[PDB]
Amino acid sequence: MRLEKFIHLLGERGFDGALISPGTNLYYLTGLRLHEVGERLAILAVSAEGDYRFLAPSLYENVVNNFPATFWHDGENPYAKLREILEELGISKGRILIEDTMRADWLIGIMKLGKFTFQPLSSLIKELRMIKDKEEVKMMEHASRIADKVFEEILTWDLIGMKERELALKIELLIRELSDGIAFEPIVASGENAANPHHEPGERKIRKGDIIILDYGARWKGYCSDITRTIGLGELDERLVKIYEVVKDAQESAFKAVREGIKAKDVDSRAREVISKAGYGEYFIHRTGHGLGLDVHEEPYIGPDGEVILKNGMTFTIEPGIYVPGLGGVRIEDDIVVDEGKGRRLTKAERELIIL
Amino acid sequence: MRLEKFIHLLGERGFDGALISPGTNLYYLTGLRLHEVGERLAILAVSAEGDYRFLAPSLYENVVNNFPATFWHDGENPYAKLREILEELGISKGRILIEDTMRADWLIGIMKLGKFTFQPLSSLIKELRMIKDKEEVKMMEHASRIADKVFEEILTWDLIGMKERELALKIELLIRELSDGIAFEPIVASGENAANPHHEPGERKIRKGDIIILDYGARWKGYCSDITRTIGLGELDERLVKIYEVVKDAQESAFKAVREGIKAKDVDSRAREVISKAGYGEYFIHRTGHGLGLDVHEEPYIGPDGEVILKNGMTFTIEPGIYVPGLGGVRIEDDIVVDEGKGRRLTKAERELIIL
Repeated sequence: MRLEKFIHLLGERGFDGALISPGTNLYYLTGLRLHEVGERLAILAVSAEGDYRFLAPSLYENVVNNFPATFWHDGENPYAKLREILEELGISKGRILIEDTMRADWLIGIMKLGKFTFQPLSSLIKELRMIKDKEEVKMMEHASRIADKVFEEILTWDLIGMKERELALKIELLIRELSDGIAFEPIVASGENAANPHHEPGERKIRKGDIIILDYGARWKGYCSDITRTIGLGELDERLVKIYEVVKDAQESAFKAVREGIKAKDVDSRAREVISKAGYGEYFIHRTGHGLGLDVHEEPYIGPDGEVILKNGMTFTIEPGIYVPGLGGVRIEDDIVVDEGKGRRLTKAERELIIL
Repeated sequence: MRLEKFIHLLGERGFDGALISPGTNLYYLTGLRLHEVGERLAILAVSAEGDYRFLAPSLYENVVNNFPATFWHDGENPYAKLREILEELGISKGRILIEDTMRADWLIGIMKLGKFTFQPLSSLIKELRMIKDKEEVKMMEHASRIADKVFEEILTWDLIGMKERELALKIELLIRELSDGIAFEPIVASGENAANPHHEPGERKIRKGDIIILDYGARWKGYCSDITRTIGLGELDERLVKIYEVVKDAQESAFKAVREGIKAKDVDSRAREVISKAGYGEYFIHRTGHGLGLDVHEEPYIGPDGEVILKNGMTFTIEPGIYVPGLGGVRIEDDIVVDEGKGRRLTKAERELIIL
């Protein structure tokens, strides 16, 4: 039903076709999932007229089930074969949509197969992936349930003396034990390191009195969870303890604002005000949240520039934070779904400051 | 020196400039490594004239040391900044090289900034990366020894009853403990699964009278190693015991042929023949080897179609294998460098058939 919707949306937006290499959009539209395609051309070609065919390497003729395909064996010109296909479907010319993540060398080769005008696939497919159906929501619910479990386990561990890199690996292994896999490399940021929102876990040793930001995600049947919790070891610097209650206030505030009909930027400003009034405006260096589903980052974005009007079925994160260089930082992140016109938390983990 | 050679080569070959997104190629040329850039435009623009600039998101400001860079902040159009950059470097039109792995949406956005003709960066960059300098070789030698240690280590585990997936997991962790990370996901193919070269370690438990293909690699300062050993647990089927002897001699013959001045395909043919003469020809379904370095697969390709004339500094694998359905499989792989006009094994792990 999705592929058919997408096709309808294509015509209505004036496009003549789309070329979709392996990834989440391909999966979304067909359920197809190839393992490590690499440099071998694999492309789902779709006509606005309703016709479609998937060109893939002979190696994958078992994973493609009975999906309308054409294979090419090592030695053939995949690109020439694709051209044949584009000819049948009648799209060897026109305004074509291209999967955002496709390798540039594939697009370059494809550029020689006809007169085309390109556009990123997401400019249009977001309209579909942004509104989660009932099953997708159930899936994101389970992934959030796992993200919660992992937090509970981490709290029974002995962190003192562990290096960030080591803690992150334990988390990753735990997530690979509980689910399909990590939605992204876990992030552990302690002490002063928690001041950089995009910090990469390293050799810093966690000690008594260290604040710790933990950000990780699990995948469940393709859907992702993304949760962040900030914990303290022993007694935290009083300046960070204060900061924490504010961030907590900012997040709960942005959450209560979640209503069908309100603009995304308004959910952002709601957290942003709480943090400005407390005086830490200059330390909240990123958006309040972003959407999630099959990818960690997708529409809609919850920042000062978010123009999307929230509607039921949308799923995104609410994770404001405060970062102070040389001191540390705090972030609390929840995964949210718009349900019955209201904001509902998919993740339930403890939001109060936890002093291990 | 590298960037400068690259600039020289650029001009000699006809190109006006190059646009290089994050990855091995960017690292090779500038030592720059950007963690999980994702959707954020990050590009090194280079003109054939000698000028060059790196556009990156502000987040990486400290990770870019003193490299000539322009930073953009979430909320601006990085494509607009790139325009200015191309304008000043004189490359807002012309023939440009594009990082093969660059996101298609980036290339599409770049297409709006001018009238270009593209070509994949690899077609030219391979000339430089194909000849490893002394340090690079030291790096690889380090990754190779680590691959050897891991093999010695594996021979001490109790493999009976262990799932393929569980062993690969143990190998992965040992590799991550001992180096900078895995070169790729470890492969463990037991029993009849050893028949599929592309086998993905599964839930099959390793029992006695089982042959096991162990393929994994490590990374040291960006450089890779790729080794493969096949062992037997308890006594194996005599047929396999002999197929093993074939592979051993084959791998040895291809190795002995390695010399400066001969064509890649001839090394392949040397091993390929040893196998045919034994009658196992239709069971050797892939190239004898491939070059390695910052990537697991690179020039030159040691197969039927390899036209590269071998020289000093080239590093590649010699990994011939026999795969018989319903029976099993065997492959012995070493990493080789052309040193002093002769081949020199970087990987030294025992090659005799080991039974546990």
